[PDB]
Amino acid sequence: VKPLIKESHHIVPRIFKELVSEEHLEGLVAGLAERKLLQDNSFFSKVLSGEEVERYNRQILQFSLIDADNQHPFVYQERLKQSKVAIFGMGGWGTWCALQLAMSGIGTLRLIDGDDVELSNINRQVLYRTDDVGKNKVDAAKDTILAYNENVHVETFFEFASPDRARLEELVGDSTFIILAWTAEEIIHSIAKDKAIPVIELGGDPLEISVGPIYLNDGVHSGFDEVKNSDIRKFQEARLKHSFIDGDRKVNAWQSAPSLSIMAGIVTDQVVKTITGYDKPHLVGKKFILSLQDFRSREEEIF
Amino acid sequence: KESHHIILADDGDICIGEIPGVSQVINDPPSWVRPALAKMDGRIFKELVSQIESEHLEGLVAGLAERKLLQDNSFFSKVLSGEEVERYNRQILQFSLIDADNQHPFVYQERLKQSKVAIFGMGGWGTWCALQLAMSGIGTLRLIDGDDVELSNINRQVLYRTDDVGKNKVDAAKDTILAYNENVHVETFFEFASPDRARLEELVGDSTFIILAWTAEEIIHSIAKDKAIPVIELGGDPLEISVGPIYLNDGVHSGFDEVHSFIDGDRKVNAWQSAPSLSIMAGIVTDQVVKTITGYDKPHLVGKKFILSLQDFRSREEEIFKL
Ligand code: NI
Repeated sequence: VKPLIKESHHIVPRIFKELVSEEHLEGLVAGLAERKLLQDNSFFSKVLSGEEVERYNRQILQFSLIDADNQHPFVYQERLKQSKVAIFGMGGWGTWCALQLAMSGIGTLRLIDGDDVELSNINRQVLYRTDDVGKNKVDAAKDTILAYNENVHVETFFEFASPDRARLEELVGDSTFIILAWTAEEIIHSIAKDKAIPVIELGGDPLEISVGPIYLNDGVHSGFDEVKNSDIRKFQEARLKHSFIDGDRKVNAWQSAPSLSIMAGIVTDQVVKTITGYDKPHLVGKKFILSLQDFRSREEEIF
Repeated sequence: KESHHIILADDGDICIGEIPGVSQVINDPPSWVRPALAKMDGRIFKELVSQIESEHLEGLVAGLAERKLLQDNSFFSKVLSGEEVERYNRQILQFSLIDADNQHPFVYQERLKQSKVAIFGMGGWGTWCALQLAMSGIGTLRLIDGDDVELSNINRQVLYRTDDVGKNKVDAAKDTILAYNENVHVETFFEFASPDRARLEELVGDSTFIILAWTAEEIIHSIAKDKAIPVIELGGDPLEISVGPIYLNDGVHSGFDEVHSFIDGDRKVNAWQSAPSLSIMAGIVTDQVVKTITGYDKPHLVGKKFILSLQDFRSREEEIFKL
């Protein structure tokens, strides 16, 4: 037993005693450290590398700070490397999630997108650089993802999500987590329910963002189905339904980087808490809504 | 006005703009407007309807004029290039949507290219702010830092990639920023901020905005008050984040003034961090800095500090001074 006062905090066990005089009282400080302030470095991981433990170090101290699940700090990092996350959009919120997940040591990224990089994507889509223009988005994403973290394995699917139940189970494949917005959404949710895969939603704009509920899909939780069934409101409703009278005028969606990174950050944090259990995740059954104008927020229960 | 959608409510009412936003709302429009507006990108139009009346068509066009909803094809930017207007397009749409300072959309972006932001420290909070600012078309970035990239910086400091290990942070930073946005000028100072005002006024230089963390800090603040330079504070951890207040330093708001050893032993005590907390913090900052510089929309954080738990998502404001 070797007292590692958790490298987060500023200020043999038999070794410190003998080195000190050079017993219950030191025994007293060591033990009372069981108030979750002490490490037992005596454990090394049989999965993670020398490089990885170094690279993942500063967040590993963070898992160990809360240690909700009572594990050695690498076990948490282990639960990320064992994870497989599928992302069904690869511009907007999609590249920021991919980015921050790869940086965090997520095991696998399954990326799905049928688009290609345009110069107008560069202001907000963080995985694509000026020289990536003209590439297919998923190819650029993987290229970029591995330059950041070479231990992340990336599976890329150059296609859109069609409402084909046979194709989606292939696209979902053996995922451990799913990230998506807002029938194809519904077919996936269903796939997710069948394979017991946690699913997190999200969506919004520069004025206000939300990071939708988590569905654990372990059983013992409500699941997607249960949720399935001048007014500032009516034009809200009409817009999400895409009914626009634009005609031959070409109108584009107004988006910029700040709003995406905020929800992408809320999303990645919540996903990391779920996978690892280093701390409890708020967003199970809740929707967090935050104005980016006046910073008022609110919660929504789904179950 | 290519920022605005023309929305069709179920009952048939129309709203020109996605998020009024002070978008015009036409209630119970004549049958003729849905085909009218639908053809207004390009006298001319009355032709196409060949049920509607000629004078009734001009008033409609008349109206859309004083409502500031109609496009100005005659305006070209002498500041922005062909490439920038492309790359900045969608955020340009976002400015055109709220349009608080009543300007042509290009003008707002111009106000960004003309800006110079100095960032003190390229740690976690530091790297994300530089990035999103560069992406957003900030004119010039002044990076101040004496460190070099470590393998442990790679999990949270986003401007640094694996091949960047061992390099100077400000130089690795500049290489990365320029891969993302070649239009941003980057001035780099491989040094830490000493509490010498003689150097600090040199490091600040002709900055137009300052970002720093929650001492040198107080001199930078004094330099800022003296030169009328906005300063935004920030800070927190993986558990709760805070951003602001912003100090306008215009003389019509209260100023910054108005408001040991460790028994460490042989263990190395480190900063506990992961990326998610930083992105939220830089995005709140960047949005607030962009709104302040350009004025396309009003910034909340002037004189206020916003605090958000990342555990249970309770937030709270703290006033630091009144406008
Ligand atoms: Ni395309």
